[PDB]
Amino acid sequence: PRAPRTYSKTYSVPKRPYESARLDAELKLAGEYGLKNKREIYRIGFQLSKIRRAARDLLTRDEKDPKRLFEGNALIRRLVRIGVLSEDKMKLDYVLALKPEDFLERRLQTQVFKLGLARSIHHARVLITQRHIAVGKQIVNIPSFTVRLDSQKHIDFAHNSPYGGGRAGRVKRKNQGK
Amino acid sequence: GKVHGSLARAGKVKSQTPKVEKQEKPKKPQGRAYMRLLYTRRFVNVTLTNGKRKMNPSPA
Amino acid sequence: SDAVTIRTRKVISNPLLARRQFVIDVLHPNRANVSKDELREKLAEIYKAEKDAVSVFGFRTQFGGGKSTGFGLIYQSVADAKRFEPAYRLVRYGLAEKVEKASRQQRKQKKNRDKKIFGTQRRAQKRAARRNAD
Amino acid sequence: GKGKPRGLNSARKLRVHRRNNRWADQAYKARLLGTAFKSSPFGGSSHAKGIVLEKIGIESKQPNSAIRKCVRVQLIKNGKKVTAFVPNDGCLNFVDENDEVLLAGFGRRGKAKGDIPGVRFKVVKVSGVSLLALWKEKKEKPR
Amino acid sequence: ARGPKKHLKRLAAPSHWMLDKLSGTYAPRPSAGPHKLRESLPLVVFLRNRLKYALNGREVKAIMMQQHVQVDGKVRTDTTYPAGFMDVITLEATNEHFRLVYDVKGKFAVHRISAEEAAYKLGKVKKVQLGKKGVPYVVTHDGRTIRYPDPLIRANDTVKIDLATGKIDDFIKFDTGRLVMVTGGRNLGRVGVIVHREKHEGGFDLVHIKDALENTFVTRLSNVFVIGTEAGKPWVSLPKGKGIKLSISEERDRRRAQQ
RNA sequence: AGGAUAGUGGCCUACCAUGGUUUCAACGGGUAACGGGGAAUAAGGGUUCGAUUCCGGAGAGGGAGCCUGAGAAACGGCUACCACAUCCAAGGAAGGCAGCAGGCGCGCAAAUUACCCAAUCCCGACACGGGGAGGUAGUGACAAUAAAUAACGAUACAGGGUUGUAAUUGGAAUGAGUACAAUGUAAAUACCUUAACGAGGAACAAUUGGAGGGCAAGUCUGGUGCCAGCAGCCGCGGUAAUUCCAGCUCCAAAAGCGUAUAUUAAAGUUGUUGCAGUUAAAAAGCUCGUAGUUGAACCUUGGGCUUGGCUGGCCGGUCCUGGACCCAGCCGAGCCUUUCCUUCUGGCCAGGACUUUUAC
Ligand SMILES: [Mg+2]
Ligand SMILES: [Mg+2]
Ligand SMILES: [Mg+2]
Ligand SMILES: [Mg+2]
Ligand SMILES: [Mg+2]
Ligand SMILES: [Mg+2]
Ligand SMILES: [Mg+2]
Ligand SMILES: [Mg+2]
Ligand SMILES: [Mg+2]
Ligand SMILES: [Mg+2]
Ligand SMILES: [Mg+2]
Ligand SMILES: [Mg+2]
Ligand SMILES: [Mg+2]
Ligand SMILES: [Mg+2]
Ligand SMILES: [Mg+2]
Ligand SMILES: [Mg+2]
Ligand SMILES: [Mg+2]
Ligand SMILES: [Mg+2]
Ligand SMILES: [Mg+2]
Ligand SMILES: [Mg+2]
Ligand SMILES: [Mg+2]
Ligand SMILES: [Mg+2]
Ligand SMILES: [Mg+2]
Ligand SMILES: [Mg+2]
Ligand SMILES: [Mg+2]
Ligand SMILES: [Mg+2]
Ligand SMILES: [Mg+2]
Ligand SMILES: [Mg+2]
Ligand SMILES: [Mg+2]
Ligand SMILES: [Mg+2]
Ligand SMILES: [Mg+2]
Ligand SMILES: [Mg+2]
Ligand SMILES: [Mg+2]
Ligand SMILES: [Mg+2]
Ligand SMILES: [Mg+2]
Ligand SMILES: [Mg+2]
Ligand SMILES: [Mg+2]
Ligand SMILES: [Mg+2]
Ligand SMILES: [Mg+2]
Ligand SMILES: [Mg+2]
Ligand SMILES: [Mg+2]
Ligand SMILES: [Mg+2]
Ligand SMILES: [Mg+2]
Ligand SMILES: [Mg+2]
Ligand SMILES: [Mg+2]
Ligand SMILES: [Mg+2]
Ligand SMILES: [Mg+2]
Ligand SMILES: [Mg+2]
Ligand SMILES: [Mg+2]
Repeated sequence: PRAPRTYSKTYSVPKRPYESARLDAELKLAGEYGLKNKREIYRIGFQLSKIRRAARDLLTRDEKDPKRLFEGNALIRRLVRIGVLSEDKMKLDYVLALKPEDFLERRLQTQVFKLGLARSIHHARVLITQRHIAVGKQIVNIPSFTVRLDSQKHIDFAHNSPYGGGRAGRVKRKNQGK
Repeated sequence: GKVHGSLARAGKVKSQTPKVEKQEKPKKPQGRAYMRLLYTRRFVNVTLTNGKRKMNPSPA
Repeated sequence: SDAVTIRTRKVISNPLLARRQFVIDVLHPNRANVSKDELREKLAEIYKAEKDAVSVFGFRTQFGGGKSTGFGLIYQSVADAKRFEPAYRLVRYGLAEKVEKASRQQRKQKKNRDKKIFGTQRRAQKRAARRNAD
Repeated sequence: GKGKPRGLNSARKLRVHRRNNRWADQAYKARLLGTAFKSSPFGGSSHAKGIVLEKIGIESKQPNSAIRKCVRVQLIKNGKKVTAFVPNDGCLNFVDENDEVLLAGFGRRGKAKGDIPGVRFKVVKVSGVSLLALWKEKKEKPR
Repeated sequence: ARGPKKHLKRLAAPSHWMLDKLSGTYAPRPSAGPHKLRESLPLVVFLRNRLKYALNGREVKAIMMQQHVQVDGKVRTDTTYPAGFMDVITLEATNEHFRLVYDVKGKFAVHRISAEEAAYKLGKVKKVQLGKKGVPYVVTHDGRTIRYPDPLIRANDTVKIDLATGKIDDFIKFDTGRLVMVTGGRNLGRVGVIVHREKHEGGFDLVHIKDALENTFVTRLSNVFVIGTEAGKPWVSLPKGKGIKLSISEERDRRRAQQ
C-alpha cells in the first residue's frame, strides 16, 4: 500500500494532576497571554523540555566538537531568528535559562496587542481568528503563529479588512443600507 | 458468604427524592473566555479574609 | 479592482512534445478568481498564440484570495496540441467530444459473459436457440 | 563479595539466576502461565457478554450493613457463571431475567472491592443500552 | 517464490532516485539491461523527476515512442531501460547530450556534455578471457562484449569505447596514481588518485584514495572505476563539484557565501 | 561405488564401519510464536510489544500428487481422497473471498455488494487494450495537527495612584451553515477562493468527571435514616450526612472527558548498574567434590638528542583575524643508549619467502 504519513504529538501533561503551586501559575500565565485552555501552555513546556534535552547532550561533548558546533549554533541561530533569544546571549548556556514567557512573547496574538493594533490581549486573538490580520501580504488566522524578526515590521491590517482600508463588513452594510 | 436478601427496596432513596428543577441560569463562557473569567477571579480582585482564601465560601 | 495580472516562472521549452510549459501566477484582487477560459484568452494575447494551443489546469487559490498558482502549456500548433494532450483536457477546452461508454460494471459483466462462448456469437446464439425447442 | 557472581565471564549464571528468580514476582507468573487466559472468567478480555440468570442480592461485609444488588450472569463466550454487581440507586429494576448484559471488571484486577464478597464484575450495559443512560433517562430500554 | 518479481514498491526503490513517499504505491521497476537494478536509473525518472520535461508517466511514453531518446547511439523506447554509469543519452530534438556520472552527493548528476565528448565512453573491465575458437574478449561494466582487445588490457582497467563502432580506442592500466571515481559505498562520487592498493587473497582488495584536498578514504576494489591516466587528467568531463566531498560545516559555509 | 538432480550432499540405493548431539542444557514439551526493519515507556541501565503500509518466509478448507512453462508441487491450474456443500428430469454435472465489496457466524471488538484507470505502476503482439494493483468518494471521535463557542465602548456604582471588576445599554467583527460562480476532479465531493444570505438570551446555549483525605474544589439547603446507596484505598449512611439521592455553589480537563483490561515508569517491589537473608520472607545439619565461576608477584624502566602539529599569552604584526622568535601545557614522530621493530630483488613502492595462538 501507500507509504505511511508521519505524525507526532505536540504536548505533554503533568505527572501530578492537582498541585496548586502550578495550577495557579498556569492560569496566571494563561490570563496574561489570553490563552483558550491549558493545552496551549502544555505545548510550550513540551517544546522547551526537548530543547533542554538537546542542549544537555551537546553541552556534554567537548568544545570544538563537530556536532556541538554545527547543531548547537544552528539551533541558536533559529532561536535568535524568531526573536526568542537575544543577540548577546548566543552561548547555549543562556539557552538553558529560557522560560515559557519568552515563547508566548513571540506569538502573533501577543505581538498584535503589544503593537497597539488591539485594545486588549483577548481582542488580539479574535482579530486574528476573524481574518483581519495579515503578515506581509498573506492573511494569517493562527494565533500561535510565531513571528520572526524580519516579519515583525510587516504586521498590519489586511488590505481587504474594514479596519485596514477594505470594504465595510456585514453588519454595517445592513444598517446604512436601510 | 451466606448471601440473599429482599430485593424490594431497590431505588428507595432516589424514588422518594423530591424532584427539583434547575433554574434556567445564564450560560457560562467557553474556551478562551472562561480562562479569562477565572484569572481575574483568582489574581485581580482577590476576596481574601486576611490570608483566609476560600473558592466556595459557604454563606457563613 | 479587476487588474488580472499574470506571471510565468519555471518556463521550459519542450520540442519533444512540441510545446512550452510553465507555472502560472494570477493576481486578481477584488475578484473571486479567474476562470480557465478567461486565463486562456489572456495568454493568447500576451504570447501571440492561438487560444486552442493553450492549456491550464491544477489551480488553487491561496489563503485570503487574490492569488492563484497553476500549470500551463502552450503548443507549437493546434495539431500538435491535439496529439499530445489527455482526453479530459481536450473535452474541457471543447476540442473533443466526451466518449460515451457504459459503467465499469457493465463492461466487465459483458466481458465475462462473452467469455463463456467459444467461436462466433452467431454460432453460439443460433445453436443455443436450437437447444431451446420451445 | 556481595554474594552474586561478578566475573566477566559469568553472564550465563547471571541470566539464568534472574530468570529463575523472576518467577517469584507473582505478576510475572500470571503473564507467562497465562492464568488470565486459563483461569480468568473473561479469558483475558476486558469485557464479556452474558445472560442474567437471577436477581439475588449480597450482604455487605462488616462493619457495613447493606444489600448489594447483583445478578447471576452466564457468559456467552464460555458458559461460565459469574456474579455481577448492578451499580447505582435502583438499577436492579432495569435488569430482568434472561436479559443480555455487557460486563466489565470492578477495577481491582481480579479481586473484590469494598464490602462486596466474591464479586469481581459490574454491569455496564443491558440489552445493548448503557445502564448509566437508563439511570439518567437519556435513553429507554429496548423492549 | 514461484517466479521473478515484476513490481517495485515505492519505499523499496533505490534511495538515490530521490522519489517521494506519498506520490503512489509503486515505483518504476528498471528493466533487465546493461546495468544492475540497484545501480541504474530508469528513463522515466530522468525525463520527469530530473529534467521535469514530462509531467507524468503517460508523457514519458509519448516522448520515447516518437524515437527521440538514444542511449549509447541507438534509439531506445523502453521506458524502464536501466541506463547507468558512463551511458550517453541523446535528445536531438533539444540538441542535448548527457553522461551519467555520480556527483559527490551520491546521486546521478544531470551532466550535459558536448557532442564531441558524447561520441565515446569508458567502461571498466570486469574480466578478460578466451571465447569460442580462442578469441579473447573483454566485458565492460555495461555488459558490452568487445572481441580482440589490446593484449595488455587486464581486469579493473578502463577502456575507451568508440560508442559508434563498439571498438576500443585506447585504455588505462590499473596502477597507483591513476584518477578514480568511486562507484559504491558511502564515498560514492568522490574523485581522487590511487594511493595504495591493499591486497587480500581470498577476500576483497582495498584501494586507498587521496582526495584533491589530501583527504584519505578506503573503498572496495569493486567500487573503483579508473577515469584518467593521472591526477587532473580525466578522460571525460566531471560534474559540478569535481567529485570533492565537503563536510557539512564547509557546505553550510559554502552555501552562506553563495548568497 | 552408483542412481537421481539443474547441480553439492545419506538426497536415495548397494556394501561397509560405529559413529553424531548433550549440564557451555542436547533431546523433549509449551508458546494466548511467522522473523526483521521497527512500537510503547523511557536519567542511565532496562521492561514490554511488533497479526498489520517495507524486506524475507509460509498458505490458499485439510492433505497428497502432478500438467504446462524459463520459472508453480500454482490452487481466481488440474488429479484423487477427507470435511463441508450446489443443481438434477435421479441418468448425471459442477465447487473453494486468508482478492474487492458484501452476507452468516463469532464475539468486547472493526466501514460501501459505490466511481475510475486521470495519477502510481504492472501485463500484452501494444504510443491505442486490461488492471477491486492502484486512485476517488462513502462509513469512520483508532490515533495525530491547528483551532470557534465571543471582542470593544458609554452610564451607574465601589475601589484602589491613573484604571480591574460588579449590573443595563449601544453599535461594530466574523465563520459554522448556506449559496450563485470559479477553482478543484476522469467526473464529482470536499478543501482554498468568493457576490447575495447567515449572531443578543448572540436558544449558533460544552461536555465529562469530581468537591473528607490521597487530590483542586462546601461542614451550604432539602430528602433518607446501617435502608437506599457511595466508596480504586482509608472510609461515608441510626434525624443539621463536608462522602448517598437532589438543588445551589465550586474544582479539574475540554471537543473532549470517564470506565474495564493489558502494559511502561514510579519499582533500588527482579536489583549488572542496584535489593534483601540474626529477629520482618529468606544461609542447605555438616564435610568432600565434578562441571561453572574466580584465581599472589615477576621479563625495556629510565636517561639523552632532533623534529612535526595545536592552546594560553608576551610579542600584536587588531581586521573577531594572521608570522620566526619566547614560555609553560597537550598529541605524535625519528635516532642513541648491549635494543625488540620478520626476511630478500628491482634502487619507501612493487615483486618473492616466513610468521605462537587468542581476548581487548
Ligand atoms: Mg487553585
Ligand atoms: Mg469469445
Ligand atoms: Mg506484568
Ligand atoms: Mg504464554
Ligand atoms: Mg476495611
Ligand atoms: Mg448488552
Ligand atoms: Mg547500453
Ligand atoms: Mg556420490
Ligand atoms: Mg546430487
Ligand atoms: Mg547420514
Ligand atoms: Mg499452537
Ligand atoms: Mg502461532
Ligand atoms: Mg512487524
Ligand atoms: Mg515477535
Ligand atoms: Mg511481523
Ligand atoms: Mg494471531
Ligand atoms: Mg508483506
Ligand atoms: Mg505458495
Ligand atoms: Mg477460508
Ligand atoms: Mg495447491
Ligand atoms: Mg481465491
Ligand atoms: Mg494468484
Ligand atoms: Mg492445469
Ligand atoms: Mg472480503
Ligand atoms: Mg471499534
Ligand atoms: Mg458492511
Ligand atoms: Mg492509470
Ligand atoms: Mg486501493
Ligand atoms: Mg484524498
Ligand atoms: Mg477523541
Ligand atoms: Mg458549542
Ligand atoms: Mg455550507
Ligand atoms: Mg455548500
Ligand atoms: Mg468566483
Ligand atoms: Mg457537573
Ligand atoms: Mg484540598
Ligand atoms: Mg438534611
Ligand atoms: Mg433531614
Ligand atoms: Mg443535611
Ligand atoms: Mg468543608
Ligand atoms: Mg470525596
Ligand atoms: Mg452532593
Ligand atoms: Mg480548564
Ligand atoms: Mg526505569
Ligand atoms: Mg535499599
Ligand atoms: Mg526487598
Ligand atoms: Mg518469628
Ligand atoms: Mg571445579
Ligand atoms: Mg596476575
